[PDB]
Amino acid sequence: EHVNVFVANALVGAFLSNQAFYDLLPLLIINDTMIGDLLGTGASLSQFFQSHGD
Amino acid sequence: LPGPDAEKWYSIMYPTRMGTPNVSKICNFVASCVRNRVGRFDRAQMMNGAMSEWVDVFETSDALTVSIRGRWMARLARMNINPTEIEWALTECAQGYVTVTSPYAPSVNRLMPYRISNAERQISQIIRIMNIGNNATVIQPVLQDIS
Amino acid sequence: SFRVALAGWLYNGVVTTVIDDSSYPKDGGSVTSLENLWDFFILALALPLTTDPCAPVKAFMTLANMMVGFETIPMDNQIYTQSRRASAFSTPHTWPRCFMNIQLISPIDAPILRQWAEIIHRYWPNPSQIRYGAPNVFGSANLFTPP
Amino acid sequence: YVRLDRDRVPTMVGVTRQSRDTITQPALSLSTTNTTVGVPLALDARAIT
Amino acid sequence: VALLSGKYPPDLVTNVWYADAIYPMYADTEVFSNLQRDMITCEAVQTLV
Amino acid sequence: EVLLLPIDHQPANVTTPTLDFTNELTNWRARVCELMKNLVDNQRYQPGW
Amino acid sequence: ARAAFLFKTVGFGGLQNVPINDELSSHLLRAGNSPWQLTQFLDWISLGRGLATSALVPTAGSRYYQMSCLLSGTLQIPFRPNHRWGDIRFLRLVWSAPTLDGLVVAPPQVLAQPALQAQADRVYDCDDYPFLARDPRFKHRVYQQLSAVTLLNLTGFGPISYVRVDEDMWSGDVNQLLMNYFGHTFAEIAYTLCQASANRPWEHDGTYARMTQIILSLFWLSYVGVIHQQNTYRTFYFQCNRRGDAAEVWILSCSLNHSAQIRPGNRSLFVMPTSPDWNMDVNLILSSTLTGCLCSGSQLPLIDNNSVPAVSRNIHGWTGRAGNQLHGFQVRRMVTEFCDRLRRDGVMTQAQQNQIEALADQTQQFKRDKLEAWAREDDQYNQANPNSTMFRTKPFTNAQWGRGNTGATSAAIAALI
Amino acid sequence: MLLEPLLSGDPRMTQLAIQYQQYNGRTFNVIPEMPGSVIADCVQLTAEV
Repeated sequence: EHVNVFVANALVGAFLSNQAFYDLLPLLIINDTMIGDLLGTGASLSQFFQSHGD
Repeated sequence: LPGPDAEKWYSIMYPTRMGTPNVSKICNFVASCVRNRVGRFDRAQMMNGAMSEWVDVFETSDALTVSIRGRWMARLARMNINPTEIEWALTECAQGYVTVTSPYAPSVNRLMPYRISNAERQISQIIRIMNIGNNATVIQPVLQDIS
Repeated sequence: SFRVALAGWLYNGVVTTVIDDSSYPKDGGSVTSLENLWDFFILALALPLTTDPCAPVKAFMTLANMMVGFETIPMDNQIYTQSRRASAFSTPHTWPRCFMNIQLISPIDAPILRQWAEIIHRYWPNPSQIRYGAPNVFGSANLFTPP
Repeated sequence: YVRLDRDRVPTMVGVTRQSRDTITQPALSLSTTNTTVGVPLALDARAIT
Repeated sequence: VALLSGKYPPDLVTNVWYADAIYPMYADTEVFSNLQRDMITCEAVQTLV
Repeated sequence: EVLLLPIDHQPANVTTPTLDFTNELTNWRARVCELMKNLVDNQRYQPGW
Repeated sequence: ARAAFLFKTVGFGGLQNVPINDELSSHLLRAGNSPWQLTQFLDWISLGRGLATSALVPTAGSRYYQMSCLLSGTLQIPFRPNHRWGDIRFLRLVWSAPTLDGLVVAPPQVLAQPALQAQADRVYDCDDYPFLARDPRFKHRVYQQLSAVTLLNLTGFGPISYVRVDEDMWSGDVNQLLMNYFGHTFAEIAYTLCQASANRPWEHDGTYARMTQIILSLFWLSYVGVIHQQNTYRTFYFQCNRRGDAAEVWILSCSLNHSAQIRPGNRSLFVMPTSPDWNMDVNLILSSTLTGCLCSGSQLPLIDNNSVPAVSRNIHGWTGRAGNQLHGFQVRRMVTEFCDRLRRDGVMTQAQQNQIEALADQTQQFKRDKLEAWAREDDQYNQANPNSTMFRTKPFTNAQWGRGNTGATSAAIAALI
Repeated sequence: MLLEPLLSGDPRMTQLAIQYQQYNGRTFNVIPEMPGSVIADCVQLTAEV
């Protein structure tokens, strides 16, 4: 299966700094678009990524 | 026309209405005018049982001041915005926390002049800044307010 | 309210019944407040009896509102948010895209709302008709429907 | 009454006085100035439930 | 002292709190009025020159 | 539409806050303290207290 | 989604310089000092609620032209290969700043030296000038106008307009917004759209961008008589109580009586009046102006080189090798096409038609006598003042007055449905 | 009542009809087939005389 690099990176990156990381797993595998997938979500920190519409 | 003592106007208003029994300098003029250009000329009736949105009509007046008022209305007509535009605008500013509403149906034409060009806003924002620069006691109360 | 609600079914062409804005959750509500959850209940359970053609959409959005900060649905408009009060979706042009196409709601990003959506589509009442009167002797003043 | 069939939702009811073979001043019936299809009547969710 | 002793209400819920706090502020159309002023301020200037 | 800020703004993703130290200014407090603490445990300053 | 920003300056009517002089410019800049006259134009024109006229500007179509010349001139300064902006004048005028925010009288030391020798029919690319390429917004706001200009300068005829029909455009937000315009005139609407456009330039398939496109179709589809109170487009249609009159006034209105069934798909074409009497038809003009605002963010279909003059062919963003053709028409004749059509649907009587046609005749008669007369006045001036030659109105020829394709395009439009 | 409602604006009419529209723009027009009228005819008969 294809993994979402963005998420992968934040995962490791959150875990290595003791930040909540479990809510990221369900996004580890890409659904349809590596970007589109995250554009919605209200998960994890805005420290890793936030959305501005498109 | 409104107001009492109005019967007078109906004769200064429409010259083509007078009778022409004389050979008087006046009658001669009147007599030579086209009959059909008097009174209401055309209108925009949108709601059955409401006022006409506007009407064009023949009657005494002067081309000059008519033109002046014409461009005046023209300028305001450009500043007009409608409920929906306002709904959107306000909604956008509040970032979602507040929600307002506009109706969806045939209106009766409303003149609400408020939209101006960015240019116009900058120009006044400069004037604004101008008369304050260096004088603290002018800007402080502004901050306290926001405070 | 109960009885009138029924009487309304008869003159659905000149009068449209709806739930008083006051019956919705104060300030939008939140799935974290016990009181609000009850508001939701009471609401959802009663909407179906109103002639308001937008009941469904409102029944949906209400929960979507309370869900802010827990689940998220996608908005088609860059203006309206997921917090647009429910009682505001009064006309058809406001039905959100993700409401007509459930497929757009992520079971990951908004698991509950997704069900609420399916439940509405799959279980909201289905209209029907019944014969009435004696059309051969009394005739019938029906206009948009068969006699 | 149409449930979720959006396109078919009614939104306006009007009356006409002139015949189909004429072009007159459009004078929409007041009936059409309602946001809804008809005059809004508000009911109490509590009671009904 | 501010940076050292900030505190949020017990059961705070941003999405609600703000919905109440801001509403009244957005019932003050003073904003729109101001636009009309700016509009003139500029007419005045050019009229001068 | 741009509004500049002399601080880093990271929008919150929740509506039910909880104490959080993962802030720009929280570290600042931390560092400042850690510095002081070091000034005190400084081998050539600590003997005077 | 437009990516190439080019425009075309106007050409000399067989003159040795751009058809505009100091006396005329001073008149344009009378109350405003900027060359981007959209706003200032919309004021003079006065909601096209009566024939507008002046001493130096006899018709709306005149001011539209003149406005074009002024830009065609001044703009050749900053668009020189070196891109210098305030080192030379153009008839005593020089730019206020690199950001082309206005023109002012030249400093003495600049008045002393010679002026710029402008050329005709030039095509430029905005992105070649730094200050335009670096501030996109600025570009888009201004392009809106350069386009309206180009749309007037492509051919020796009137202002081009873009008519499109596509049920897919009708979305939620669109429907919501449109309904507000019920009762306003074509002008009254255009006026606002223009302003709203200048403040926040439209997107490719934006809410405004679409509605404005829809309005245009609604206007035209009605101007020709394909739609009316008894055969509407989703209940909408423009109404005109005095078709034919010198100053027409169209009103957007509603009707539930019937809503013509529309064919799915996307269809569009270009129209343009060919008869000189356009210089006196506010709607026909504003219509272009709007399709003008459209161009800032959207890339319209290309125009077939064979429909335009040599000089204006293969213009990267406008004219192409295998594009759509321009459909021209005589104003007067269309009036009949309008009537004939309605009468065939059975909504207008023969008597009514006669009554209209009659007026429509009297109108043309007037508009022509005047245009020709002012035209003469111009030459009379040019012979006496060879150093300040000009034209108060875009040049036209006796031929322009004929029918030609009027009927052909009358049906072309009717085919959009 | 009787005709009152028709006298609220340009009663110079031809024929009554009522309709409603759907969100998708389609509309339904109902135009009742008016039959004869003794009163109407009689007026005309006597008028002919």
